[PDB]
Amino acid sequence: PFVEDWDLVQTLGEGAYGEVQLAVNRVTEEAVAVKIVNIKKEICINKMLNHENVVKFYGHQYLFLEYCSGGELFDRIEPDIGMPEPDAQRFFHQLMAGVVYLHGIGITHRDIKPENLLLDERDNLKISDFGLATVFRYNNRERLLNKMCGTLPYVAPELLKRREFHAEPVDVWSCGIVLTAMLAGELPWDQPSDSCQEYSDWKEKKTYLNPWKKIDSAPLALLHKILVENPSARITIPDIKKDRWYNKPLK
Ligand SMILES: CCOC(=O)c1cnc2[nH]nc(-c3cccc(C#N)c3)c2c1N1CCO[C@H](CN)C1
Repeated sequence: PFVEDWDLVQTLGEGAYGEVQLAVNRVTEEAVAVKIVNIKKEICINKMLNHENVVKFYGHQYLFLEYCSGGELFDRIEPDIGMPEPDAQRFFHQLMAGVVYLHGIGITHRDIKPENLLLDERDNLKISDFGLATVFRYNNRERLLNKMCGTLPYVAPELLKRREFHAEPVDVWSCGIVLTAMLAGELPWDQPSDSCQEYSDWKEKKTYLNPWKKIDSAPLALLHKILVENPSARITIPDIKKDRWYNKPLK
């Protein structure tokens, strides 16, 4: 008996998606994260998702999600430094795996940032929080997006200037920003607009300035392909997996 019973142990973190608590099983001592609260969409989308690099959904207001004891990728990033290139590559590999999966089933997260990339006990990356996620492909038919979603430093430039835009390049772009944050310990701009000096400098290719200065030429080459303003000219994920740094053996 008693297997259905969980003890709430500590609050893990907040949100206007709701407060999150740590549940531990009375009997099995298994640990899950319980969300405390649109909300029907998050639950619907969670039910589609099964992948090593996506936070696991257990059931259900109470949402039952995989507990990631490693915390946030955000906390493995030393300010102004970043992290060791090999760790960044590994994390990036796992992020790509997760995003390839999501896009595979026609779902875009829309808010990819280190705070939403959690780590398990073995430091495997898991994409978290699908409260802003939406379907972009259904019955093999793509639907453009038009609603502003996400976080300014991470959003693609077309999202600020276009009425409609493809969902996938947006996720690729924010992944690029994450890669940057991982290798330099800083975000390049407040937002990708032409009134942002930093973004202007990047478009003019002044990579002798931070954060690009702190980034090796190989990863920077990849970033040169990801952070392209025109979403049509931007590298897709299949080609990211052919990039030289992506395939560079690192220790
Ligand atoms: C070790 C502590 O880390 C956490 O706080 C944490 C652990 N496991 C989690 N699984 N799912 C979440 C999570 C977080 C935020 C939103 C949603 C949704 N929907 C799920 C989670 C953890 N978060 C708890 C709240 O604060 C952090 C936000 N990423 C981490």
